[PDB]
Amino acid sequence: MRQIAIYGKGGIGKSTTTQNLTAALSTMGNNILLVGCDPKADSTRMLLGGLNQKTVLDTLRSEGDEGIDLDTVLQPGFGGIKCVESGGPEPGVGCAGRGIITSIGLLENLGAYTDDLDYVFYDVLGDVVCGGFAMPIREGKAKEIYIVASGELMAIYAANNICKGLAKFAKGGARLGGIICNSRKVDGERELLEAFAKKLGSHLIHFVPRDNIVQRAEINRKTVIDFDRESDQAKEYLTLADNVQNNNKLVVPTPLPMEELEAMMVEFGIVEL
Amino acid sequence: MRQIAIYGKGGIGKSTTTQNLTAALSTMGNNILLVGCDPKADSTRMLLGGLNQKTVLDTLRSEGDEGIDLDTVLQPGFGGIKCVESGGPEPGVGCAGRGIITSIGLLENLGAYTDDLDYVFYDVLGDVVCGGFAMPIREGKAKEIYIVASGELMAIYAANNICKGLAKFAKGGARLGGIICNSRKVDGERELLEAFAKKLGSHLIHFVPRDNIVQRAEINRKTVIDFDRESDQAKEYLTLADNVQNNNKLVVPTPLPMEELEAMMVEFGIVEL
Ligand code: SF4
Repeated sequence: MRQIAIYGKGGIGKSTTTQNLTAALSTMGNNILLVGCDPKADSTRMLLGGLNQKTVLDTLRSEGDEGIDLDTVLQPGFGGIKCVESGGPEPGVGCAGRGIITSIGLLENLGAYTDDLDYVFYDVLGDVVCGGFAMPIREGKAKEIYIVASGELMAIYAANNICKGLAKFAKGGARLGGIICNSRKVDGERELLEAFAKKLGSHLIHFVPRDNIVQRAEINRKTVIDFDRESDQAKEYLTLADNVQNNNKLVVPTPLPMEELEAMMVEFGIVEL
Repeated sequence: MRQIAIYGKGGIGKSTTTQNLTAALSTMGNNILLVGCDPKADSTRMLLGGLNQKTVLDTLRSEGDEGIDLDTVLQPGFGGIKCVESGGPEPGVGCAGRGIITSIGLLENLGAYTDDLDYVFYDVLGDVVCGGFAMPIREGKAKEIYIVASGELMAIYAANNICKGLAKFAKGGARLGGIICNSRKVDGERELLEAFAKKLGSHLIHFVPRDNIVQRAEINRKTVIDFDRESDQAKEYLTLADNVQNNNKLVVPTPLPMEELEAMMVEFGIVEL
């Protein structure tokens, strides 16, 4: 079973890409488990069709004593992807590290990690690279990490910080699988992300273009692969999925020093002096 | 002395709004302290003109046998605004809340909360409402909270969760000052957010329009007020500033039940069934 996590700054379509990537991968005869570990993102709604599936932690906190049933917290979606949302911390009190480990622990007990699974995906928040949101990596639940980024200053800064945390758990086998660029239609965006990925010791595994059909598919509460299998953007995600599935270039990332990261921002006009 | 924090989902220009708001407030004869508590936001770069000012935590780890000079971590920028960055956690290991605790404490010890300050602003991450990022509220250091949101479901979801933390610590004195809308140029955005704010018991403090002057200012390392004092968008931030400064409606918010928040999305066409 492949054990993948997607990290990245919020607000640039990381959850859209994860759901479209998993949808595309399911059409290749893959059994996929998707666990949302991002308390600001609906990581499964394009695959399930609703809004905000009942989360593991909300179920656990809810009134009553009866034991959780797997069917409560794991719902089948497009392509047969099993969909789970861990849920957020108790507002102002809890910690997402304990919440994420709590959800995974309970999923393990209920048998969600079935022997016929080809992939498990974690969609993890990447806006803070704290010990809590790194627990999927630290505990070896996710060994193969992909970072969604865009040609924006703090999106690349976030990715670099994720790489620092990722590098800290290299001994356990965690690797960077590659950078995924969510096109913000910035000039030279692909060139910049290719250069960033190269300095990390990795590669831009795919460039995901802006296409209005993604907003149309989401308005219809679906992934692009589901909304229009033969569309161009659907072929993009299929390329992305093919590249992930057959990716054999996994590395311990080498995060950029601050002066090199800032220099690259000047070089590609992201900031003008 | 006003003690204000700005929370919100990331990726919708919250920190743009924070830096432009404080800039606009400095033109009104105000002495302001600005503390970045958001590890994916360069919360001071548009007031200082550089990139990633040296953080309190980086200064502490590099500390020598001597102490620490306030000028190392606190730097004056546009309008005379004192600018500080806490710094994120050690990637993958640390808790971001302890970094925020430590930086505020260090600012206290070195006397940065001077008698002539009119405002201190905390630019706080709001993508996870954990115990760590609640610390400016819990610790009594931030008493007047504004939330940046847009007409997107998870942006309003995120604000609703922030309000749950805020209400939980009402006896400590923290209050919701209002919602600020960063317009994503979607239909009925202002109407939806005005309804959201009313259901919380608050109000929409200002509707901030999408405007390419903003991207122009920031690529040139500036706020809009600085980049073009006579700009239209500058006048918008000045109105926001006047609204915040004169705001006398601070409430304990009443967060919306899940079904009521989803209903609001359907009512305003944000979600189509
Ligand atoms: S470790 Fe991370 S998620 Fe947990 S409380 Fe600290 S900042 Fe929040």
